Amino acid sequence: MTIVHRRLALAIGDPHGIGPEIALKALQQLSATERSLIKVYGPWSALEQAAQICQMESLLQDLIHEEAGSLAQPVQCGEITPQAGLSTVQSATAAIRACESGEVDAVIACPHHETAIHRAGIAFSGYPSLLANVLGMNEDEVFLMLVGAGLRIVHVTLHESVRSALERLSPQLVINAVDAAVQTCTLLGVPKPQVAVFGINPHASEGQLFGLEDSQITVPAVETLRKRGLTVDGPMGADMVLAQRKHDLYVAMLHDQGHIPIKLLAPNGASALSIGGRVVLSSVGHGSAMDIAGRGVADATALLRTIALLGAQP
Amino acid sequence: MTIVHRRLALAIGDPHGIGPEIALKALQQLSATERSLIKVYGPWSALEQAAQICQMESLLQDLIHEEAGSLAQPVQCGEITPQAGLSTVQSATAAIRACESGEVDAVIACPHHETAIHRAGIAFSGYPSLLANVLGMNEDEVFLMLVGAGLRIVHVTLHESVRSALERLSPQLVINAVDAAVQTCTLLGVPKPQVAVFGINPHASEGQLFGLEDSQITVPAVETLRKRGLTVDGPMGADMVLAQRKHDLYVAMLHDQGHIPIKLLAPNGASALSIGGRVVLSSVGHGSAMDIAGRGVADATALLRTIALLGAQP
Ligand SMILES: [Mg+2]
Ligand SMILES: [Mg+2]
Ligand SMILES: [Zn+2]
Ligand SMILES: [Zn+2]
Repeated sequence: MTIVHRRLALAIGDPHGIGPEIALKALQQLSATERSLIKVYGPWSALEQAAQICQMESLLQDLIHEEAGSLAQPVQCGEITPQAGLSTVQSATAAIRACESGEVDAVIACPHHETAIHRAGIAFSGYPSLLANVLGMNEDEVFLMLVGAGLRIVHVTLHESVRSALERLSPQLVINAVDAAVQTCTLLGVPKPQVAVFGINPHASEGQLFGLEDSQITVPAVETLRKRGLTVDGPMGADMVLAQRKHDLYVAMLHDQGHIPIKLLAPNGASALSIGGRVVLSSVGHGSAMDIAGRGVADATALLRTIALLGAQP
Repeated sequence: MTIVHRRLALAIGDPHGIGPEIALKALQQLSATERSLIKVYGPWSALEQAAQICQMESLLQDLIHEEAGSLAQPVQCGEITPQAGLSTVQSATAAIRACESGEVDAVIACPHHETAIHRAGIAFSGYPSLLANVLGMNEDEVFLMLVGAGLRIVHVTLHESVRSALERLSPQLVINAVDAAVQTCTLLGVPKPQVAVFGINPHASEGQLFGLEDSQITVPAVETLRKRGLTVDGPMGADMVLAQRKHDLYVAMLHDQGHIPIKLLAPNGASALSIGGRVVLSSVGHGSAMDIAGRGVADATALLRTIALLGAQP
């Protein structure tokens, strides 16, 4: 019934795509008390346009809003323009900053269009990087947690070569990913999670038979994490421990270790959470759908599912 | 309901464990015609013991058998003894040799006890090594293919550290794994399979953005394999390609890339195939269960499932 139990920022994404419309459709479905917890970031001109189209002008007067990503000309639904790409980033940047300052507790970003952003002369390799940028952090102090089909898997390393990942793996890096993910677990509604840590090597090195990495890295980190009062198993072979399915958080050492389970078990309904400082940012799982922008075809299911996940009750 | 469509060798494993028992229980379940296609390798003294226990002396006279791993003293159920470890290897070695010479078309090995084998002074790091040894092959020509829930995944590297795996990965090594696995696919009943190759790095390096390894190793190997008239896709991100579920054989670069999907989708029903030369050897998916040996309560389902897989029709 009630799916929003905390303050959230909602950036409307590309103002020429379906973002604005699906924002309105989602808010419409919430209670009045729930809407008052969602602050919207984006050009008012685009919410106005979407509202006239969907016939939801009734809803704007009940809407908490902050102008961001203002445009210099009227909205053009369906069109890829540099100005809409700038709007996209400006709005998401405004939402993130509201989270960094503590006005809200998490952020959702409606769909962006990669080309739009690029044609504005702005570098963009996904939400993990953007968040790193806006917060003043190295990209490897922001972690990606995938959530899908009961699995939550945080990744200690992400988009780099296996060798490069192995060379950067330290006890401290593992610890950071876990504390970041555990804090994120509180938000998702699991205050005291059971955590499993993957081995770097097959069979978590099987003592030291298959390498020293786990002795040096995952084993020390698990002991440090227990001393701080965390319920932690491992390191264990990622295959073996994942299969048992008795943990609320798995910790993956390498991209593929976490990405394979999630995409196999949840090809259609997974969330990608970028975590950094206090900020948890999740997309919706779909594109901006330029061809149907303004045409009343896109429903807000995926956004509502993201809101529900980030807005869970303690 | 006929599951055996070719000649097989069945090595009964540790004669003190549940191997002999589960051999008898599985053969019992077959037709008379089917039993005549399964040649049994092991000490007769242990099949005698198991038959009295399971009340299947009726079955022995209709059994194709070759003495191998004879004992010098009576069988002792439940006991870990060096002589039982030697028996184990001798009998599996006898079955493999029947496959190399072409008396049979594949081998199944009932459970071994690793300690027993070790106490006999015999080096043993799993079936891949044994088979390399007996056949006169380098250990890096012998590959493990996991089969479970429709997925067939051969591994280019296996039980070693990630670094060590990356350091030996070459175009030629990938090629060998594929040709070994393709030949094995014929046996399993997929004569001309569609092959997908995993990337070494996330997103198969995304060109060269996440490392050089894929451009040096998987990309050249896929081209060499196509020119020889094989239907091969990739390299692709293991997550992405696995998710499409439109290939008869996946090629994993690293242990975990293949072991995670299999143990997630099939925590019981996974078979492990050691491939070398023309010889395909599969374990049963469980240990020798010394605690229950002689008690007559061991389930032959896993063995029957292995027989069905290796005895497939086409
Ligand atoms: Mg493993
Ligand atoms: Mg490359
Ligand atoms: Zn990725
Ligand atoms: Zn293994």
